Formats: sequence, C-alpha cells, structure tokens
Amino acid sequence: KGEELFTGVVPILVELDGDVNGHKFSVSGEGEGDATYGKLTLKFICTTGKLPVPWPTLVTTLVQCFSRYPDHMKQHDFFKSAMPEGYVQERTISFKDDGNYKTRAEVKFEGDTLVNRIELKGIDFKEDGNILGHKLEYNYNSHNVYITADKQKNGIKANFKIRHNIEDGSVQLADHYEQNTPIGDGPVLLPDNHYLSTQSALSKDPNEKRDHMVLLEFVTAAGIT
Ligand SMILES: [Mg+2]
Repeated sequence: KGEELFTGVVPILVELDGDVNGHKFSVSGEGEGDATYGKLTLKFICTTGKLPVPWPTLVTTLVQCFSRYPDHMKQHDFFKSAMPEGYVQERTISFKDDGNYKTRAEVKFEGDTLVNRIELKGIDFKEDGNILGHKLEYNYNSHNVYITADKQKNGIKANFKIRHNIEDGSVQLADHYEQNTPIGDGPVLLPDNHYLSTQSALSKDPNEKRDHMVLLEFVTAAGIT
C-alpha cells in the first residue's frame, strides 16, 4: 500500500520542460516532502536562464501525494494509493482574459525518490498581459483543491480557481481543471468529494543568482468529518 511509502521524509525531484508562446524553458526542482505534516520544501531553478513567465504561475504545476490526509480520511487518498507506480496528472490552466497552460505530469517513485516529470505548453498569451508582462506579485494565496472521483477512468478530477495577485492590486484568475489517472494496474482509492487546503510561501535564496523559487507548502485534506 502506497501510503506506507510516505511515513517519513521523502526526497523530491521535479523536472519541467515548458514552451509558452514559443518561449522554451526548463525548471529543475529539489526538496523533500513529509506527508505526516503535509509539508513540502522545494527549491526550483530555471536551468535555461530567465523564466519567461512569473514563478507563481508555475506553482500548481511544480506532488499532492504529500498532502496530509487525516486518519479518518485515509481511505480517500488517491494520490498515495497510486504509488509507487504513480499517476499521470493532466491540467488545463485557463488564465482569464489571457492564454492557457496545458500540462502533463508523470509522478512516481524512482527508487526512494518521488519524481515529478512535467511537460507544459502555453499558448495564446498576450504580450503585455499579466503573464508575459510579468505583472504578478511574487506571492501565493491560500486556496482549496476540490477533488471528486472519476470512477470510469479509475482516477480523480480536481477543479479550483487560483487568484494570482497583480502588482496593481487586481487579480489574475487561473481556472484549473485537472485529471489524475493511475499508471499502474494496482487498485487505487477512489475518494468521496473532499478538498485539499493549501498554503504556499514563496521566497528567494539570497545566495542564488539563477532565476529560482524557494517554496514552503502545506497541504491538508479536509471536507469529510
Ligand atoms: Mg495587493
């Protein structure tokens, strides 16, 4: 059972290749997760140079298997149940009045390391919109991820709205539609409706000259008593 793999600290690797309006870039992340406390600490680096989109727009793309599921909800934790073989996460992120990202990620163990391999494609971004114009503040509001089972696909879907803060006090909405499907043939947990409550703190490494993002995230399952 998948959850047995998460009782202690697990190293995480994230590798993203992206193309947004033809701007190609890559991000490499390292860090660790402790699902006991729903805690992620990660540092992401753009290995191709300057990130052509704001870091906060990549937070959701850049391992919900590290959510803390309260014991009374453990039968609803799809993500860990899919491990170690993993799951494929597909998202469409629709930025209101602007372009969209489509992402595909394979999340699985490689040895004792949890790896998230991602391809991101962004299209129809406006040149001086909030994304390609870099008008988003370097922060991240707390939000819920709402999960529902997709039993015909042996997986789950999530929907949620991210509100990115624009530097002028306004909000850039990013609608997220997500589907997750197991990679392996083992049984997985198909949950009741519930949500993940998440909080993310973005920061910088003061010794780091590369374009990068330090992230501290807490994710807790809720919505079932
Ligand atoms: Mg403000």
